[PDB]
Amino acid sequence: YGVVHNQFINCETRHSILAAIQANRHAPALWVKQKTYTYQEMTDMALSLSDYWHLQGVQRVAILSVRDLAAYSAIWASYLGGMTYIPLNARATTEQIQETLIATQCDSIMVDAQQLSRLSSLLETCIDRLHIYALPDVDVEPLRQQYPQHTFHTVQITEQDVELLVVKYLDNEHEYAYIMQTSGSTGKPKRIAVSYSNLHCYISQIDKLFPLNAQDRVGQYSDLTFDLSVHDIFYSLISGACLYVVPELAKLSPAEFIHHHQLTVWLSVPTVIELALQRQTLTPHSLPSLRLSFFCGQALLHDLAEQWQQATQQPVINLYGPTECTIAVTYHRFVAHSGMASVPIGRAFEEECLAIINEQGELMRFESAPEGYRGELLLSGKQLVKGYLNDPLNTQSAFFQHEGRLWYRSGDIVTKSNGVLIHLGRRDHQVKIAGQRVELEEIETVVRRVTQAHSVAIVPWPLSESGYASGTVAFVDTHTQWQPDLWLSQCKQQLNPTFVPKRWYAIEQLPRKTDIKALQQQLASQ
Ligand SMILES: Nc1ncnc2c1ncn2[C@@H]1O[C@H](COP(=O)([O-])OC(=O)C[NH3+])[C@@H](O)[C@H]1O
Repeated sequence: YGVVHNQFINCETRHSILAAIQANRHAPALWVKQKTYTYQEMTDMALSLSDYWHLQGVQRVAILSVRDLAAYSAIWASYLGGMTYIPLNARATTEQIQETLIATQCDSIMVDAQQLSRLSSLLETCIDRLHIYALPDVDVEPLRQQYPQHTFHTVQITEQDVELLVVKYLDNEHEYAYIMQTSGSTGKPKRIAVSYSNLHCYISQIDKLFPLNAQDRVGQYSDLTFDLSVHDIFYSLISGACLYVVPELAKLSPAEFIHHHQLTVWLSVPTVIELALQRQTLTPHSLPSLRLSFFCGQALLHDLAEQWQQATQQPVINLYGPTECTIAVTYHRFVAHSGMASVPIGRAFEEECLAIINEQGELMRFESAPEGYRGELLLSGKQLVKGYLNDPLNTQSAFFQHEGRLWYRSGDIVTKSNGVLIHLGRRDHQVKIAGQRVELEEIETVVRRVTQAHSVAIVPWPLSESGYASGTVAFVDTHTQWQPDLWLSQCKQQLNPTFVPKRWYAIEQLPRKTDIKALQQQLASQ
């Protein structure tokens, strides 16, 4: 034998997930609608779907099922199999779903028994052959007979050897893991495709800063169309923890849900705190099981975070980031003794990811920016997506190159204070309405079309004490024929119900660019 001086042999996060599944095969992985499923049972369903899709040559699967076993089965199946999932909004119309399938070139849909009625309306008008997937408990026979122009696949659940998990699998970290959609100013949705490496970077950051163990119980509050749900699902999975799906009819009682199931980990928009306070459920020490509370999506007010922390007596974490940069990109542990009015959004998981550009147009890396520096936050790094899917115009305006790396204009205005970022607002009219992202211009565009009005303003209203808007109202000019029943009827076909204006005003003149605050002040007077 020859004497040898050296040897060299040619995804860590994916490995951790596969290992977690093996290590906790007999443990509960998912609770949904009064049923519990172990890691082994979820693995059997997931790899059965995944194997079948591989043989079918499916890459993208749309998911119509919501808050149901079939949705989580398909999401695990897509992840384990290196495929791309596309969650469909629970209140999307037939037409909106068609637009999504077309834009994402997807002809495969995972359904369940609760969605068969919506599916039927889709199948009725879609001319192209769709491939419909369901678990064996779903009776697809009548629809199969009724729609031979489409194809229905019942996938049998085979038992799967979890010992084989690590070798039975994938080497395109740049393939898309999921595709989200968000509000576009013209009513055409922007689509955001998030890669495996985007997702793996995020999960690895959160797992190392805030590690869970297999005894943890993770809430799944957010809709699957909102990327917070991606956090819930994969955070639980990498930890071998149990994910608890919040039933639709319990989203309005979050504190009771947490206490009822003794949840140890929670993530939602901070509106949830206000709601819990309104229902008189947030008394001190009332939530002892909740050891990690994350909030993302809207400005976290100090007083809100304080009241939630008194209930849990445990850490509260502010998370910030847009869907375009994979869930959250900064974080800040809430400090009760900060004496500030809002909770900072903090600092990035990874250094060299943030820059601020001021009104002069000077780009400044976060590490170099001085105390008090102010301007628009720019994002970069491994969590940033390539741009918007098939939308070069929006990509060009939001994404740009600068000395080697791709930066993204968040639109968020921040200040650097005492070494952390404070979120001050936005330069545009993107807002959250009841916790959901929307462009006020998308609503205005729809209302303009439907009313044919010359002048239109969309105003977030009413506002809570924290400044969170639960709805919108519309102002139209006094020259358009007043037909608010007809207007309402048409808006519901073009906007999610959350965004449809709940109150309509015919007003002689708008206060002035439209002064949204003045309209808010006026509305407060009645
Ligand atoms: N912790 C926080 N504080 C203040 N604003 C936040 C925030 N987290 C998110 N936002 C706002 O939400 C926008 C992104 O909304 P989104 O629906 O794309 O994604 C999320 O909320 C979490 N991925 C950000 O650009 C920012 O305006």
